[PDB]
Amino acid sequence: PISPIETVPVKLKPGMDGPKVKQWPLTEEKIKALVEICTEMEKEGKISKIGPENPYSTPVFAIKKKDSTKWRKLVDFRELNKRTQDFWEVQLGIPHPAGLKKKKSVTVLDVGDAYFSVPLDEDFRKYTAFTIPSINNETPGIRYQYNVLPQGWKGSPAIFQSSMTKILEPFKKQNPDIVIYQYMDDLYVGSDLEIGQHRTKIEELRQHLLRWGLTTPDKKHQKEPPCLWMGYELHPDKWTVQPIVLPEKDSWTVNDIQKLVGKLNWASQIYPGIKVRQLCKLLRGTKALTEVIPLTEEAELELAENREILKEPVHGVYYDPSKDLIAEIQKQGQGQWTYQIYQEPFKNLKTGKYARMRGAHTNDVKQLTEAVQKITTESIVIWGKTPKFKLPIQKETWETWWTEYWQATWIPEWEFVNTPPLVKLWYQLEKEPIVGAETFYVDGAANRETKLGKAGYVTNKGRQKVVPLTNTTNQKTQLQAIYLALQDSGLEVNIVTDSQYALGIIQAQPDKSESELVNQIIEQLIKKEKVYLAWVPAHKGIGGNEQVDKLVSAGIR
Amino acid sequence: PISPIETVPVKLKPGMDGPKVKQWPLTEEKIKALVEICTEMEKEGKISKIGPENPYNTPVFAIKKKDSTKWRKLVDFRELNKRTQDFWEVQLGIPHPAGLKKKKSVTVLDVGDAYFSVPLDEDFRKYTAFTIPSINNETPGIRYQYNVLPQGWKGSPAIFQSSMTKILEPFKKQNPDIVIYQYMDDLYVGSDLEIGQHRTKIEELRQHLLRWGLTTPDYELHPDKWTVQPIVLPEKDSWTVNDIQKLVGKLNWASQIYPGIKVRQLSKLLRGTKALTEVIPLTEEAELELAENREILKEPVHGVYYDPSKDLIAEIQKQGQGQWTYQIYQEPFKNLKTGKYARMTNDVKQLTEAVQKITTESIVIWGKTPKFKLPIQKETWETWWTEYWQATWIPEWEFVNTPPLVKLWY
Ligand SMILES: Cc1ccnc(SC(F)(F)c2nc3ccccc3o2)n1
Ligand SMILES: [Ca+2]
Repeated sequence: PISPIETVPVKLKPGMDGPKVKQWPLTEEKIKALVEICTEMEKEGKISKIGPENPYSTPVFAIKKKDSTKWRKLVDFRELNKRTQDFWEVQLGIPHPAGLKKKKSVTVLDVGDAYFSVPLDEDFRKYTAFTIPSINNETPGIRYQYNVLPQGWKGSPAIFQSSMTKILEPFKKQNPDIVIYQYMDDLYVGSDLEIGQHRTKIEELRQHLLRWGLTTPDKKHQKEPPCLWMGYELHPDKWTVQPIVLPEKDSWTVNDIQKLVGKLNWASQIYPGIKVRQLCKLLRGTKALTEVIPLTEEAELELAENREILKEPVHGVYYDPSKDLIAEIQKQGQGQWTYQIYQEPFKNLKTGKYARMRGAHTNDVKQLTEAVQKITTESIVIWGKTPKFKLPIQKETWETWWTEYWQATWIPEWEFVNTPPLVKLWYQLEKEPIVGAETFYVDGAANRETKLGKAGYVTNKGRQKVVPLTNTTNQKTQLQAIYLALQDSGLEVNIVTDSQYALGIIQAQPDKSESELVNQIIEQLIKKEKVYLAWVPAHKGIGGNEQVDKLVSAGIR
Repeated sequence: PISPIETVPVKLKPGMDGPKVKQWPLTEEKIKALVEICTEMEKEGKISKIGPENPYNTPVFAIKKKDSTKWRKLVDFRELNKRTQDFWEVQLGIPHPAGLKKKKSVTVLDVGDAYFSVPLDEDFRKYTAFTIPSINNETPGIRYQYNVLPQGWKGSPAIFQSSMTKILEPFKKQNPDIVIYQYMDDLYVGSDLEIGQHRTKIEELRQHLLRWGLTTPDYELHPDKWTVQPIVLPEKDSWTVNDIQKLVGKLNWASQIYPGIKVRQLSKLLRGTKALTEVIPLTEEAELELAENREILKEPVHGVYYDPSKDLIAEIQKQGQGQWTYQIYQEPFKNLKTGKYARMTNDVKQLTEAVQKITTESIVIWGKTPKFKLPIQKETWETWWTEYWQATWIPEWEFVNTPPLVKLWY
């Protein structure tokens, strides 16, 4: 049928005319198919024959597509699409099953020939004009235009959706407690009615749907007990991911490894513990798609640790809006994190992992916070409120850092939970200069042409040293001078640098880095009992800083 | 005596398309408040439901009026503004009185509800589109456009200017020394009257408005109490090598900005290669330098002027223990104004309050809002900022995950 629904006004892009693409010639077979199909279509109101009064044409063709040995009719709308106004949305978000509230019953209804069931504008139909061609383009083609939404036209998903929403409103208003999710061609209908009365209510819906043009060619409410949707398996009362056979090979191509990671990444939203860093490590420096990568020892451990977790199935529960959400986070691996969200203890609505990147250098307190933050956004989207957090960090560990740290932050209400490892500060820089500690005027200098660097220091105790360096920037010779001070210093030490840059990095109390000079420094910093870091400005001829420059830039520049 | 008025033609900037901004995820209670607000707005003919043939979007937020008293709907027209506002504030701008900052008292009145009277140009309405999202993307989401002038939007006061002139004229005639400035949904009212009596004049002004569509409007700023005197140079600061070194760095930097910073008597005193904790073999001619230097830091940066054709930008540093420092400049460190905000908890609560307070100063001062550099994670600000926002505008913001030793100087 065709919906009695009011049509959506559509217009071409500003100052642009409809498409006038010349129809290429088709094989007899394909023509015959086209004529047959169009006839059926013309009969059902979908299509309409038209004069040569209409300019405009958009090529048609036909083939065996989706094994269609009954023949399918295609329209290349490229040209019309470039010429049709953008529409809203297209669609741009989908629900996460962990947000669904538990139902007694849900059924799928597939809409018949959805697009073909919705009227096209009319002031616009003219542009959708197409031409079934003559045997050897000798004679005029049969010219039609669309009266309904065509298959590959820019606006068919948006208008259908729009049309379906309107259509559904009166039924939703008369049935305020029934849940309908529209996804493309399908409707999922969820209720808390008893098996028999739910079936009644579907039939009513089907009836409302027929009144509006839309057949649900599924009589007796078709479906099948477990809904499969967007990589999930959904039941009225629980949910999961669907397959996840991890193959059994000695040889993994890069390709295999990608697929595998994607799969594990998918699983990890309901399987707590899933871990993939060693598998991702195998992927560094992409070495061709078809190529085998020997699994490291560290990877084989993970792959098995993973098969372990996927041994038996797990299901998420659904959301009771009356209870709080709780988010638990656990440190697991290096920059890696895992989390569970749940309402009654250990019935996960869902699960996840976080493995950040938010800088060259960072620390656990930061990264736990960014994870907390990602979960907070995820919660608002999924459940429309924020979870109460449980965290492997002492209240004082967090307050110390964040009250000290220069950036601002805020997290939802939370508690400490003892799920080792805990987040701590491996070292605290000192706030004041240390009485009776050797003060180390460290300085660097690189030539930027030759790259020849001198990194050294001078001390208040008279001690000095300059060691030569080679493939360095002015910047590394700062970090090398500072590190050089940390090696040759006792347990307590003051360090004066003139590097804005180097001071920047260390002041943020990192515990990890994508620089090697830096992981080194952090090692030193942990071993020390007291480190004070102070900043003076370059070549201003300062006491202490002057002298290191006399013998750093001599061999420097 | 009951039908609509006649509409000003409105063009988007030369070959520019409307806003297609993603709506941010919102809390259930806020969604609720939002459909409830919009249901009225629709019944009152202010907004209409739109179809899919409108590809435009502009985010919407709900905020509390004071705290749990009511919800207000807030529309983020920053993008729509940008695409309307190289060409307005020109064809139909509103000049800014210099005298406003010199008044003893400026009171901010929200005259936003007035705009809902004037109809919006038919061919411009599509650009005002916004979406009420659903939780978990379970539902497509309620879409609307505007029929009357919208409050978030810089074209509104521009169109409405004429009515505001007529509305306001009698009042101004009767008090020619009151300074009234319109910026978006608010009027800024400035006068050198004593505080009560100022307020009486505000009330009187409120009645002139009330006759024309303003449902009992609206504060208090005292601009001539807005102080500069920042960059501080310690007092028992003439003891250690570390003190002096820090002090020298503070001055070294200040001499970027401020013409006259001496510093040399000070570079001595250090002379050697001393331990950080040694007290000093000098404190004489240098103390005079320190004196002089300090006194130039009390006063305005001599070299620097406001250029009306340039974005004001504002930096904020977290000083900790509830203190925040901030700078307004058009090019880094040519500071137009520097300041403080303190609450003596949260961090983002205070920050949003800081931003708001700064924006208002900037408005009363220059008739623009600054582009803010915010010392926070983007994600965190996005999540939380509407929780404390109370104003009707939104300034532009960057996030600055760095801060140099800039925090120290300030
Ligand atoms: C399967 C299930 C369990 C609990 N409540 C529901 S409600 C729903 F059917 F509308 C619905 N079906 C959906 C399919 C995909 C995404 C969201 C859905 O909501 N559904
Ligand atoms: Ca240096």
